[PDB]
Amino acid sequence: KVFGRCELAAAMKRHGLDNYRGYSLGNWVCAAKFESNFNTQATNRNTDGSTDYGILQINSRWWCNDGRTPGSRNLCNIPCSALLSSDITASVNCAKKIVSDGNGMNAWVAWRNRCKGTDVQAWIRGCRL
Repeated sequence: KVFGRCELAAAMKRHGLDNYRGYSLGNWVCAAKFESNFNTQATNRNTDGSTDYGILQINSRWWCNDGRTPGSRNLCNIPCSALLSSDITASVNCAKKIVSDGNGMNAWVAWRNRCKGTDVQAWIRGCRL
């Protein structure tokens, strides 16, 4: 499923991401825009053999099992395919673990490079939240 901007913001707010670990909703919408273009089915293979999955491009090296990333961990205790669902619950629950692990949203390269330090509230303006 390809989310609309405000549709995703409302879904993320419902799932508790607004101000989660101090990150306002616009941060999460911005990260999703640039990681996956709001597409829950996005996958991208990395140069380390891991793959990034879903709307927040969560990586199989650490966070989910895809059966083809040898020596990897599965810290969210989910198959990576669960991260491609139209239901974003699994992605959000896993993202909450990632953002809590010490480095905040710097875990998402696109957030660091394209959202951090910008007017991220723009990503939720005009939405009825």
